[PDB]
Amino acid sequence: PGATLCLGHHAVPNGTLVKTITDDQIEVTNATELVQSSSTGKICNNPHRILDGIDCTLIDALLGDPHCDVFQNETWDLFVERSKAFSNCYPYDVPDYASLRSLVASSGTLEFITEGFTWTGVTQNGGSNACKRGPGSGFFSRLNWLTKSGSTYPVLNVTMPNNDNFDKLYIWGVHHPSTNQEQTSLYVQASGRVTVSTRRSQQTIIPNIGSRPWVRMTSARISIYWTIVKPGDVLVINSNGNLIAPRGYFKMRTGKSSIMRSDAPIDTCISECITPNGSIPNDKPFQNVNKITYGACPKYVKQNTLKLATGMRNVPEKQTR
Amino acid sequence: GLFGAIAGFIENGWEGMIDGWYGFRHQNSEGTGQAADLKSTQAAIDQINGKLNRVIEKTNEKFHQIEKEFSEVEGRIQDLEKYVEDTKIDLWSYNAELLVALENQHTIDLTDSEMNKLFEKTGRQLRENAEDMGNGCFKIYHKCDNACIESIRNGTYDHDVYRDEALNNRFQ
Ligand SMILES: *[C@@H]1O[C@H](CO)[C@@H](O[C@@H]2O[C@H](CO)[C@@H](O[C@@H]3O[C@H](CO)[C@@H](O)[C@H](O)[C@@H]3O)[C@H](O)[C@H]2NC(C)=O)[C@H](O)[C@H]1NC(C)=O
Ligand SMILES: *[C@@H]1O[C@H](CO)[C@@H](O[C@@H]2O[C@H](CO)[C@@H](O[C@@H]3O[C@H](CO)[C@@H](O)[C@H](O)[C@@H]3O)[C@H](O)[C@H]2NC(C)=O)[C@H](O)[C@H]1NC(C)=O
Ligand SMILES: *[C@@H]1O[C@H](CO)[C@@H](O[C@@H]2O[C@H](CO)[C@@H](O)[C@H](O)[C@H]2NC(C)=O)[C@H](O)[C@H]1NC(C)=O
Ligand SMILES: CC(=O)N[C@H]1[C@H]([C@H](O)[C@H](O)CO)O[C@@](O)(C(=O)O)C[C@@H]1O
Ligand SMILES: *[C@@H]1O[C@H](CO)[C@@H](O)[C@H](O)[C@H]1NC(C)=O
Repeated sequence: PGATLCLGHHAVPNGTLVKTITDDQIEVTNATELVQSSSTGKICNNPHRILDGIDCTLIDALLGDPHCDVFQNETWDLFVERSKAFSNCYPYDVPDYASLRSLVASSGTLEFITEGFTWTGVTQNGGSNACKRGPGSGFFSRLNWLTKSGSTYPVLNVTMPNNDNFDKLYIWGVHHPSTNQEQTSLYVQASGRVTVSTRRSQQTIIPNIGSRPWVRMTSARISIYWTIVKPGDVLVINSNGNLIAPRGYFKMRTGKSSIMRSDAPIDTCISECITPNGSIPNDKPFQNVNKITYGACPKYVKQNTLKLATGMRNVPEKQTR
Repeated sequence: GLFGAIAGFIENGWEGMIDGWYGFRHQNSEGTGQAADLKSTQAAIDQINGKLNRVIEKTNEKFHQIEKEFSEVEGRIQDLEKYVEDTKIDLWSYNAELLVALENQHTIDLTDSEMNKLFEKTGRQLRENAEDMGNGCFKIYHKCDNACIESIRNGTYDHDVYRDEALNNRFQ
């Protein structure tokens, strides 16, 4: 009469299915999820500096639409644009809107430094009922609408060197009247012109007279352009009409700043990773929440689940029933 | 798996073993009993923890990127932006799929391997005093009281003590 010694391994009653090289489903004792598929629905306010645009696009904050004046000189890691945002100033377009939005978003700041431009022989600070500021007519805070003085609009010719050690961003524009009567009434000359240049490059814009669709009391338009002036370069502005002049420049930076479209509310919590759906944890290597992300995030994948086996093959006792 | 212990020559697992992943069951004159083997259990867990920590190692931090949703039809530039993002997502989705498949195949094989390691270690310990039945059990050909079984399990079984007793019982 001897003894038996049996070697064996554990099993559990309720195993988990995983994928392998040879099996699309095989049962193991345990596994762990590698795809983050849920969000709180809220953008955590730490540790990134979140700036809620509320009713304002970044570009309207940049130009200084009156209802966006609260954004003056603001900074952000992530600027959040809401679907309820609206414009409420002079109607405008930006050729290459997307690029201007991108470069400002990335710069992370709207710090504006006023400069003493001398506009000899024109009327400054023009405004419109399309852009009310308090009870009276107004305009974009960062732009200076120039019009005739007396019965003349001379050739404007001004210069502003960059003697600083940082790049300057200048936002300027061109006014497109709806009628010839409007053009000559405002600028005397029957056709205007705006030329903005540095040493290396130049932009010249000819205004186009004509009706566009009526927006807030006007068929006319402004087109917005921009020019970056590097240290040691010089800005020159030359115009015989239709100039919407800069009042100064925006200070540019580089760093981690960006912009995101989202309607998720901002809440008191801590999360490195932000999506338009809200913040998500980043303990998992993959996520299926949104391909748009900001911060330290899992990588976006199409699968909604992927299970990493964390245990042996599960083999329960041969079943009597 | 590759070693053929788990779901192989060992018919099934033990739901009763809650204190370990691998271990021993015995029958002797004094009754039956069960004990986890801490060493093999730990070797498997350490390897699995190792791979888990390699997989969840934070590597990706991105800030300003490209736009990925668009409110207007634009044509060429937008086609390219979308194609770039879609290409990225598919390549990453493939990597995720392959990673888990390889990892899981390997986890099944290494756990099967540890079972087999414990089995071969036990057989070598018993020398000529036992025989492999073929189902994960050794028939031991001598009186092995509870103290002797614990000696097998904690690595202190001297085979010379019981060899003559066992050799005689085996060769008929
Ligand atoms: C088998 O694997 C699963 C994972 O699929 C394990 O479930 C997880 O168990 C841990 C406990 O170690 C739970 O962690 C929790 O973390 C929170 C937040 O930091 C903490 O406050 C809790 O105290 C807790 O530790 C986690 O909730 C749970 N996850 C899921 C999805 O169920 C399970 O423990 C493993 N089982 C075995 C037997 O190894
Ligand atoms: C419009 O305004 C600009 C800026 O004030 C005028 O450009 C300037 O033109 C003068 C020539 O009349 C340039 O003078 C030169 O300066 C160098 C020193 O760098 C000197 O060595 C030369 O002998 C010469 O005198 C001046 O550099 C230039 N300024 C810039 C920034 O380029 C332009 O002439 C004005 N035109 C009109 C029609 O008003
Ligand atoms: C996060 O938001 C995205 C984008 O809004 C959601 O995906 C959209 O909504 C449904 C989901 O079934 C789809 O039919 C749309 O095609 C999706 N749009 C895009 C642009 O992908 C997504 O479901 C949300 N995820 C979570 C976890 O909230
Ligand atoms: C600088 C200036 O005098 N602007 C005037 C404008 C412009 O003529 C047009 O907006 C050009 O398209 O017209 C107004 O009726 C307006 O818009 O409220 C009155 C305003 O005083
Ligand atoms: C913006 O910043 C500049 C310099 O830092 C300052 O001169 C200017 O007045 C600021 N404006 C506001 C509205 O804070």
